Order: sequence, then C-alpha cells, then structure tokens
Amino acid sequence: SLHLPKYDDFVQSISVLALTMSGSELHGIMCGYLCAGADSQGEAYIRALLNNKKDEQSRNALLSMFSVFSISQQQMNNFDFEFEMLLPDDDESLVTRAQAFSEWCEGFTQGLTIAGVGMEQFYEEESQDALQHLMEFAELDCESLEVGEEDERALMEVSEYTRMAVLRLHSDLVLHE
Amino acid sequence: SLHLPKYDDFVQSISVLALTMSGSELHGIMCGYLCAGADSQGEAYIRALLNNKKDEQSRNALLSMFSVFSISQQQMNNFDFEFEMLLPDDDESLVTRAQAFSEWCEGFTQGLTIAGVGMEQFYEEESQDALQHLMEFAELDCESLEVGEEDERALMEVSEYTRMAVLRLHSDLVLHE
Ligand code: NA
Ligand code: NA
Repeated sequence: SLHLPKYDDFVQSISVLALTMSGSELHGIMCGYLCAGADSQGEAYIRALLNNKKDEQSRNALLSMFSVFSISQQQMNNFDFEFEMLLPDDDESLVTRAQAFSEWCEGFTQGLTIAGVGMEQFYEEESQDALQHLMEFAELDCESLEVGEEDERALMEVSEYTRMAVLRLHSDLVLHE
Repeated sequence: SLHLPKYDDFVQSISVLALTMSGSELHGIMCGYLCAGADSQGEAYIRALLNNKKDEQSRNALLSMFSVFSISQQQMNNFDFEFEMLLPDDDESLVTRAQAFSEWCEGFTQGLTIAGVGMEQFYEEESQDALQHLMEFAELDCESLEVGEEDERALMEVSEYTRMAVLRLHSDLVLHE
C-alpha cells in the first residue's frame, strides 16, 4: 500500500507558505494536473508556489508538496494502489469536511482547465457527465448541510463518486489520442 | 522501465513443457486473465501447465512463465509502463508474424471468457466493439497476406489497435468493479 500523509500534518507542513487555499484545494489542483497527465506542469506549479524563496522552511514545504504529488501520481497511475483525496479526518465537523470536499473539487476542476483539459477532450460521455457534477460540487453551499445521518451519508456518497470519477476521467484522457 | 523477454528466449524456456499452443497464444491467455482481474486464477492455470512435474527443467519453465505473467501484470496495471504483446521478432516471416498475432488474440479472448468476462461485463460501448474486433482477429486468414507494405502496415495497425484496446478493456473492468 501507499498512503497520503495525515491531513493536519500536511497542512502544518505548508503553513509557512501562507497560501490562499486549503490543503484540500491544493491537493485537488495537483490531482487536476495528474488526471490530465500534465505531471511536469504540476511540478512547475508547486515550485512556483514558493515565489523563489530559498530558506529552509520554504524548502521543507516544497519537499512535502512534492512527496504528496508523487504519492498521488502513483495512486492515480497504478491500479495496485488505492487513490485517496486529501481531506480532513472523519472526526472534524460536518461543515468543515463538506467545505473541504467542495474546495477539493474546485481545485481539481481548475487544475484540469489550466492543464488544457475541458469537456471536448473526453472520449466517454460518462466523463463529461462527471466533470459537470464535479463543477457543481465545487459550487456547493456547505451551510445548508445539516448534522445527522442523511447529510453524512450524502457527503460520503458524493465524496466516493468524485474519487472514482477522477480515476475514470484519467483513464479516458490517458488511453485516447 | 520494464520489458518482456525476447520472443525466442521465452519460447525456448517453455519448450520442455510440450505445450499445445504457441508462446503468443499463451501470452494472450495470461493477458486475458490479467485484463479481467483474475490474477490468482491465471496463476493456478500457469502452474497446472506443468501437469505436476517437479523436475528442475519444468520448474525453470514455470519461473519463466511467472516472470512473464508478473511483467504483464505490471505493464497492464501501471500507466508508467508500456504494455507489450509477446510476438515474434521482425526478422521472422510476415505469415508467421500474422499467425502469431491471431493466436495472441485467440488466447486473449479465451482468457477473458475463462475468467467470466464477455460482452455484458463491459460498461463502455467502445469496449464491446473492441472485444468484437478482437474475436475477428482470432479467426483471421494469414495466407492471404501478401508480402508487401500494404499488408505489413495492415498487420501493424491491428496490432497497435489490439495493444491499446486491451488496456481500455482492463480499465473498463477495474473502474466499474
Ligand atoms: Na490506483
Ligand atoms: Na501500462
């Protein structure tokens, strides 16, 4: 097996960068590049987040983002390894987890786009349907969600749907053209 | 990078088993099992090919078959590795190489069938069309093939179509269960 780091470890490891987005959004962005097979472009994007800074903290942040990118690259490209979305732990609040899920999708869709992939690049119709749903998940209002069984289940379902959809989109893009 | 052994070396390595089929057909079978996710079942098949012999030469034949099965498993499951079909080298006759391609396809479609995969197990229409083409390639007249560039590029094109198709078939099966 091969697993992403704990969510809060990752978040702490990039805190010094004072980024404008969540760990989850950032991971969604990485996975957008990787889904499109724009691996080298993803790496360049991560480098760019340092804005040329060269101190040891910034450097350690870079190494951590690269470790995550490489784990994701392997999970997305090897059927022997389960693909994971970097999201807060299950004991966080429903509202925290739902916002992070939405930001994950926003990052992923933006990543795809910046990597030159939209609706027309997909061979399968299942993929286009899925991209559209991810675009809706990205626009999701986390405050409507209500604590209890129903919405926990709802979040769990859309989260698992998104996880698989990313893998199917990736196969579509990679095995055509 | 990770590559299959040379056709000749593999064929020599299994000659002691006196198999009824060619190296290419056997590799097709292996890939049928792998495409279906029936890895353990394929392994038991390969082991049963020794018909319980335990002598050194038979055991080395088995090691060779397992090495090929494992290389294939990795190529089919890791997008970072190129998938290969085990086919005779270019030097050999056009008829001979067309024959081996056909036997590869026959082996492949038999492997799928044995592992419980036919038309209805595939989610995408494209996969179904591809399987149908592969069944036709298995029943292909190799004598008609005229030594020349037209039929040489004809063979190359269905060979490459088959190579890519196998990967798309696999992704269809794994990503819908
Ligand atoms: Na995987
Ligand atoms: Na591969």
